[PDB]
Amino acid sequence: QLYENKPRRPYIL
Repeated sequence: QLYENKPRRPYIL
């Protein structure tokens, strides 16, 4: 399975 992974980094902590 080909999927585009991108991490969600939180800005307030």
